[PDB]
Amino acid sequence: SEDECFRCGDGGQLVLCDRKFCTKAYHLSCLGLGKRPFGKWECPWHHCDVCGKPSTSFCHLCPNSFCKEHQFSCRSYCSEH
Ligand code: NA
Ligand SMILES: [Zn+2]
Ligand SMILES: [Zn+2]
Ligand SMILES: [Zn+2]
Ligand SMILES: [Zn+2]
Repeated sequence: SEDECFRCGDGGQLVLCDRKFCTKAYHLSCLGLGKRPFGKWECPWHHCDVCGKPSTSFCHLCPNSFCKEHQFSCRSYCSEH
């Protein structure tokens, strides 16, 4: 479990991803949630930043990722870095 939000980089009160082997953690506000998830929750690294479909290409520095239809510099990283 990472100790800093994968979206914003800072620490504090973080929620953890339930996908198998995902160590990524997030603030609620950085995800657009007001309360902790109420069942199995998968974090945004796993789904396309455009359409929400399962992602195939992944930023290693933040949860931006894209599916085949919508997919970066070089580990690969997106614009924010
Ligand atoms: Na994503
Ligand atoms: Zn955050
Ligand atoms: Zn995850
Ligand atoms: Zn997509
Ligand atoms: Zn990124």
